[PDB]
Amino acid sequence: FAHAFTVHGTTVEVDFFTAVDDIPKENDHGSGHMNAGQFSAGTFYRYANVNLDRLVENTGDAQTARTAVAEFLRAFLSTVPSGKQNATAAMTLPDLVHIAVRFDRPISFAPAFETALYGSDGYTLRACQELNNYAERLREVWPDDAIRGYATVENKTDLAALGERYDSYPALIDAMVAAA
Amino acid sequence: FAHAFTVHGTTVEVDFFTAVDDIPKENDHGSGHMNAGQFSAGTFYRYANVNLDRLVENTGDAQTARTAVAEFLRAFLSTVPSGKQNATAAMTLPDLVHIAVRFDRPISFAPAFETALYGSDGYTLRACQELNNYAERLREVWPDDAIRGYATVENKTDLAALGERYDSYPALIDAMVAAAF
Amino acid sequence: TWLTKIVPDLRYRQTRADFRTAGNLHRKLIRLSSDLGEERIANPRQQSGLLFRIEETRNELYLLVQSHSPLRVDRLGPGYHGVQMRNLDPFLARLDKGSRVRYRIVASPTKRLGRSENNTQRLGLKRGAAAEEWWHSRAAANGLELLSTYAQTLDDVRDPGTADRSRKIRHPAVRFDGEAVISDVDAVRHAVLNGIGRGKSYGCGLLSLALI
RNA sequence: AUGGACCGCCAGUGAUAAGUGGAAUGCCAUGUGGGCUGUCGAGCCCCACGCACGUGGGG
Repeated sequence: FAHAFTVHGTTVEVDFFTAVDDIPKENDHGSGHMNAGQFSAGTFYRYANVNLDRLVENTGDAQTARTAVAEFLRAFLSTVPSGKQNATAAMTLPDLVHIAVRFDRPISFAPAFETALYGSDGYTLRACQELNNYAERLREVWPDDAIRGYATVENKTDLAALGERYDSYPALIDAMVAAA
Repeated sequence: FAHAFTVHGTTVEVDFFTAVDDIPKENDHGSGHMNAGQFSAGTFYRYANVNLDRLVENTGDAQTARTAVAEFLRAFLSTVPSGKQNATAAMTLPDLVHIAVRFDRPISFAPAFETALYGSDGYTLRACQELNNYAERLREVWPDDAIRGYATVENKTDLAALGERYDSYPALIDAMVAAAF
Repeated sequence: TWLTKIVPDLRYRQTRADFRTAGNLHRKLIRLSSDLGEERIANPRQQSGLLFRIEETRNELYLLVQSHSPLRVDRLGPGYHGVQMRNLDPFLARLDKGSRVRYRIVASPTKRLGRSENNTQRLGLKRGAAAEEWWHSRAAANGLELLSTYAQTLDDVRDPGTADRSRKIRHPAVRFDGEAVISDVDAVRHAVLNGIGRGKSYGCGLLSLALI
C-alpha cells in the first residue's frame, strides 16, 4: 500500500476558528475559545499492489483469495478515512481508476507526477492525460504481456494506453480479478 | 458538514469606508474614521451528509430521528449566517437543491468544481448543468440503487441525472425524508 | 480598392527589423505588393498606391491596409494571410448623397513659409483655430466633416541606411473622427481612393466610412 | 639523492519484518470620501504650379 501525495504543490491553509459561548457575562462579544486549525485541499494520486502469489499462500485456497482481492479493490476505491470528516465532508470517489494485471513485477506511476503541475486551470484533465502519456511511453519502453483496463469519471479525453475503458468501477474490478 | 467554496475564482475587493462626524469644527473636515473592510461576492456550493443509522442510535427512537433530520435539512437550506449581514443584507435562497439517499456511502460533488469556471457570463446555469453532467457520469461509474430528487429556481434546463424534479423545497425535503424512513 | 487588417512583428528578439524605424515600416508595406503601377500628372493627388492606418503601437504595431493590390503574407506575420481580407466597393448602395456615413480621417495641417537661412520650408502650424479652415478648405464640396484639431506632439522618421530613403525629421498628424455627410459621391469616392494629403507612405490620407 | 631509495590492509555482506492522531468549535458587534473645475507657428529633403501670399506630389 502506497502513500497518497498530491500531483501539485500545495501549501497549508490556516483556518482561524472560534467557539462562541452562550450565557453572556458582560454582554461582551467575548467568545469561549479561539484557535487556528490547518487544512488543505488538492488532487491526490493513490496506488497499491496485490501480490497474488503470497496471498494465495496465506489464504491457502484460490476461491477465498479471489473474494479477498475483489473486496480489497472495491474497498480501496470506495473508502476514505475518518480523520476530521465531521467538520469537513471530504467523502469522494476517485476520478480515475486503472487496474493492471502484470505477471512479472508491479509498477508505480509516481515518477510521472514528479514535476509538479502549475495551475490556475483545472487539475483533473491535466493529471489524467499526463498519466496516460506516461503510461504509454512507459509501456513502449518496458514491453510486457499484461492486461489493462480503466474507468474514468470524465468523457472528455480518450485514454488509450490505460487499456480498454470498462463501463464502471465494479465492472472493471470484476473483469480484472477474473483475468487474474 | 462541509465548507462552502465558490465554483469560480474570486479575488477580494477592498471597500474603502469612512465614518463622518455629524458636528463640524472650523479648520478641518476630517471624518470620524477611515478604513477599508474587505468584501467579496460569488456563487457558493454547499454540501452535507446525514448518517441516519448513527443518528437513530443517538436519538434512540426512529420518529424523533426522522423529525430531527427533516428539520435539519430545512434549516440547512433556509438559514444564512448573521456575519456582517446587518450592513450588507445577503439573505438568499439556494438556486439548486439536490437530496440523494444513499445506502452504501455518502458522496460529494466537489470534484465537479475543481476546474475553476471562467466568466463574463452567468454562473448559475453553468454550475447547474455542469453539476448535472458530473452527477450523470458519476452515476454511471458508481452504479447504485439510490433515491434522487431535486428542486431548482430556474426552469430553463431540465436536469435529468438529478432525479425527479419536485415542485418546491419543503415538498422535496418531505418526500426524501419519507423515502429515507 | 479593398480592405485588410494586418499586424507586423519584429523580425528577431533584438528589434533588428522592422519596427525600429519608419522607413523600414513602409518598406514592409511596399514589399507585400510586388507589381506596382504609377501614373502621374502635374500635381494631382497620387493614386499608385497603398493606404494604411496605425491604430496602436504597443504590440509591435496594429495596422489596417486598404489598397488595390492584393496584400500577401510574409515572414514574421499573422498566422494566416490576414489578419483579415475582403473587397469593398464605394459603389455599394451608391453611398447615397445626403445620407450620413461615419468616418475616420488622419491629417497633417500645414502652411508653407519662407524661413531665414533657407531654402523655404513647410510648417505644421497654420489662439482660435486655423486647421478647421485648412481641412475644410481642402475638403471640397464632397462629404463635409467635423474638425477635431489637437495640440500635441510628435512623430519621427529616420533612415535604416538604404539609399534614396528619407532621413530623420518630425511631423504632426491630427486624428479627426466623426460622421461624414455626403454632398458629392464621386468626389468623396475618388478622394478616398487617392488619399488625402502628401506623404501617403507615412500613414496620412486613409479615410474609412461607416453606416448610421 | 634525506633512518632514506622500492612500497596497495585487503579480497564478503537486506537492517529487517507492524502500526488512524483522534474526537469540539459565529470572529464578531459600528460607519458619506467628501466639498472645486470650457480642452480651446522652426518640420529634413526633392520636384511640379504659382498672383513671390502660397498650393499640391513622392520620400
